[PDB]
Amino acid sequence: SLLMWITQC
Amino acid sequence: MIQRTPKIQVYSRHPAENGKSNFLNCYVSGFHPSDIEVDLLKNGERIEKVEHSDLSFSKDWSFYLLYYTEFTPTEKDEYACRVNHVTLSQPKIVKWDRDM
Amino acid sequence: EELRAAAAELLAAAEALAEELRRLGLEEAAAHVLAAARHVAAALELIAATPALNPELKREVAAHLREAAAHFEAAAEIVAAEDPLAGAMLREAALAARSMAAYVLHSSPEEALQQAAVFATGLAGAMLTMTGLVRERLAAR
Amino acid sequence: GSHSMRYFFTSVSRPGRGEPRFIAVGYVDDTQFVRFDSDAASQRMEPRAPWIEQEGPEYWDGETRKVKAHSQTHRVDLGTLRGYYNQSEAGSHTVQRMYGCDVGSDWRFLRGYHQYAYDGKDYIALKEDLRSWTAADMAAQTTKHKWEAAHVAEQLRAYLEGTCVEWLRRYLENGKETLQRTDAPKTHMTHHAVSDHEATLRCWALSFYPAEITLTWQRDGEDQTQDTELVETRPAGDGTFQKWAAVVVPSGQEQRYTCHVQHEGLPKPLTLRWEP
Repeated sequence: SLLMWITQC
Repeated sequence: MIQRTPKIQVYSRHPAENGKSNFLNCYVSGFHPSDIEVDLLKNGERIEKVEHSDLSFSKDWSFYLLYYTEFTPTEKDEYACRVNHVTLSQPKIVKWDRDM
Repeated sequence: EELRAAAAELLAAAEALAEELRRLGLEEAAAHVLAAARHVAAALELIAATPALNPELKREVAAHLREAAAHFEAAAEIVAAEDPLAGAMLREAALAARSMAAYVLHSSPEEALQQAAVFATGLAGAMLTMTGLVRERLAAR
Repeated sequence: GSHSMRYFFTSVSRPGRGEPRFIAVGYVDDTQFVRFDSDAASQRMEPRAPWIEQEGPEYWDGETRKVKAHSQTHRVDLGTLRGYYNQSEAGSHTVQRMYGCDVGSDWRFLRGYHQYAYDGKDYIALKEDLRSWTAADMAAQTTKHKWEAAHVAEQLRAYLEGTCVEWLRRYLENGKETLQRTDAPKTHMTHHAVSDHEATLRCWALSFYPAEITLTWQRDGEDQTQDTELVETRPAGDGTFQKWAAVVVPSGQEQRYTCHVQHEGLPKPLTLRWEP
């Protein structure tokens, strides 16, 4: 799968 | 802004035997800017349909694309691939070779 | 998502996860998943229904998110024996909840308005995937 | 014998023509299994490989939902990075993200990584220790401090340690017929001559699935690399790869030249000698 929650650079 | 020039290659999935259908591949790997106009060519005229692979950058942050189209080689046909890119001043046309 | 409930489908998706999870293993795993879901839903409702915020409210949202993360991690401990990737997804969800709370503190409310939606979106997708995975393990039995 | 899963994300800003476009791809070893494109008929994670289609609709809904979250994140990322770098909105800038995990023959964790770049130069990378962000510029330092304050490194540890590895093991076990293959290269050799005083010899490898191959043309002595025109590995489109390594010898009619093919499919490094 993918990373669930991705932060905003 | 950093930029890189395409490294253009033209070949076939299977070894070139006349009368056997093969896929012409134009594979490019320079691509630091995504924007691009690459067109395959047979006898100086563009093939009607092309199918482009998805943009996948390597660890060098340089993309690579693969345009594969079905064709049938002939004794007198010179397939080619034209590439127009931001870094290229003029479109670069590379000609198919049976033994590249 | 700008309205009062940013994403209320997390509660329904976790209810589906609980019902498809009650058939296998003990029910306290479903209890932990549903409790974490209700804490996340309460936190999303509290941050979403904002006057645009009070630092104490920030602290309360952190408390709900961290408690939901603890529920998720305990569920991960008591589920990882069967379907290990489901337990790994639960651990990732718990760490995502903790990191979301840590963001909530260290972020402007206008900056966190979108990130609450993003966290709810990711957690709902992970819950749906986990539901499918535990469902196929139920089918294989 | 090692395997890997990787995800590549490319968000390209389009000033004036609309919102920036997004391309997401996923690889296991060297086979693509999921794709995305913002300018698509159905904005979903369409499968490519046959072994990924066994997953139910819930998995595809989750993947589409997560990719939409990533797309919103990357649009905001273009905006904020343009804010940091003080660049005019007329120009076009291409955010690029990589992350994935590698496993060995034991299918246990070996190395996870997460890299992020603004324009070619790597912007923020994640070290092998999975703790601290390698940052290059001042804006990279600012975002590094923001992510360390936000405790993002721990979530990526928890992902690339357990979730990525377990998903990869599931992918290999589900699709062992396609991924666990190792095709030996159907090598051969071709000859050509120019001006009848100098001749080009080419060692060809046509079909092999693992992309890592080592073609070494050399003389009777070892390590003759300066005279080799070696082309990078060429995907044939069927999953197999090709490579041709050539030299241009002055003598002609020579049995002194050798080709060595080292690959996982070959139990022993295969030696090709020119056939008159």
